[PDB]
Amino acid sequence: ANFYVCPPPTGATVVQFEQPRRCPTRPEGQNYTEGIAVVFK
Amino acid sequence: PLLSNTVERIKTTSSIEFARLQFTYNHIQRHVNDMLGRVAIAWCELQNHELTLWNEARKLNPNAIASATVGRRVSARMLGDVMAVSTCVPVAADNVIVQNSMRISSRPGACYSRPLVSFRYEDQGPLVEGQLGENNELRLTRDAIEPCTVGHRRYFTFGGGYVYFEEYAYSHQLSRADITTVSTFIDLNITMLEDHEFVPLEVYTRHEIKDSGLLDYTEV
Amino acid sequence: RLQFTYNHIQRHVNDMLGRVAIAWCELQNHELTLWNEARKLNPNAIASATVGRRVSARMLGDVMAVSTCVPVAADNVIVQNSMRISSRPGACYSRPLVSF
Amino acid sequence: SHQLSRADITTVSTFIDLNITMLEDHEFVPLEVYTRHEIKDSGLLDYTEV
Amino acid sequence: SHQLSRADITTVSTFIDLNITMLEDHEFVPLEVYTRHEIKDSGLLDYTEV
Repeated sequence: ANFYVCPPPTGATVVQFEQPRRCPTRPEGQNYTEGIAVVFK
Repeated sequence: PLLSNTVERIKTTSSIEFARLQFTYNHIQRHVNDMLGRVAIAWCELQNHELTLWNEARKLNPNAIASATVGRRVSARMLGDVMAVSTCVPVAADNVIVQNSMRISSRPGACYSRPLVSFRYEDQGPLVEGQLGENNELRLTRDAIEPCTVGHRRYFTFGGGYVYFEEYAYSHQLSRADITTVSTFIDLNITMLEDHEFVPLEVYTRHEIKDSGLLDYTEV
Repeated sequence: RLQFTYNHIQRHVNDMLGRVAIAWCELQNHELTLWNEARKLNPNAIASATVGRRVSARMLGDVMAVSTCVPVAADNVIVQNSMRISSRPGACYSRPLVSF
Repeated sequence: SHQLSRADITTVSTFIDLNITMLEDHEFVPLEVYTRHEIKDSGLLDYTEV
Repeated sequence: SHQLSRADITTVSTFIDLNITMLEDHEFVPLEVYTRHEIKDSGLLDYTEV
């Protein structure tokens, strides 16, 4: 609860919003090959 | 491999737990990475999408937007396609006095739409007249004037609470809790995973397996 | 080995989800100001969406007076054909006139 | 008066940051407290060899 | 002039999509390299049966 008093602004300080970023893209995804297998011990 | 129409002796380990652990880890990792990448993509898109609303909010009320974006309480004015900004100074709560009446004693039919205030910069400074503002801010020029209308009840921010004005006359102060609040936040509840402990557990120990034999040559 | 796997996954999830929660918090606290400005333009819509039901409202400074509206059936509303003012040519209505 | 580059003017962030990183790949190597050869050798005497 | 159904007018999306997919239920079966029996039979001679 602290009040504020503010002088009228001037062009001394200029600021702008950021431009949009580029969003990351999904990974390609692993390329899986089907098959039938036998495991020997 | 299948496609849709569209000299040395090898030693094998006795335990296969590593492969099962690898499968579990890979499955969990794939799921969490996919989902969290999707969430990151959605966050980036949402922020890029909300920039559009900000582009207009900077026009509707430059002071609030400058205060929330720059990082400190400042006053700004739009000066083309940019904002001219200025850092402005605090004033103690106890050094502010509100005048009882907002009525203009010299001009009937014109009433101040905001409460008139008297503030001093320091505890021993001179008295300065001015106009109250929004979110506890002080305006030096008294320009907010409107035609006087019957049925005038108003609330205004003051310190940590409100001041309520009846018929262009001082009525009383109110605590913040005195007025019911509607929620402007969407709730999101996350709880962490609890820490767990795995104890040594075996179906059969070495000694039980050794004892399973009917005769032992060594003991005999 | 199970301890290791569980721990590793636990750190990762409990970090990232906490980050998501924090970001949600900041997003809401950052959108509150856009609410604070949009409420001035069409207070009825913001009051209706925030309070929880279709409500009419009007600002009283830094607060807003609130009143719930009365439902009216769809079939009990009839729209007049013309917005023309029969006594003042050159003046027209902007929104359809109705009888309910 | 003149022209200016975009970099010439200070910018404040209008964006909220969410730094989610990925979970790393891991390898589970074969781990054994005792090989079966060690368990067999634990015995004092073996009928076959004797 | 007339009335129109809502679907008759082109609708543009003002929503951001998030496609969260659930983790599917899985089952682990009992799997082992060599059973307790196979290890017992691996010996060349057994004193008890001999």
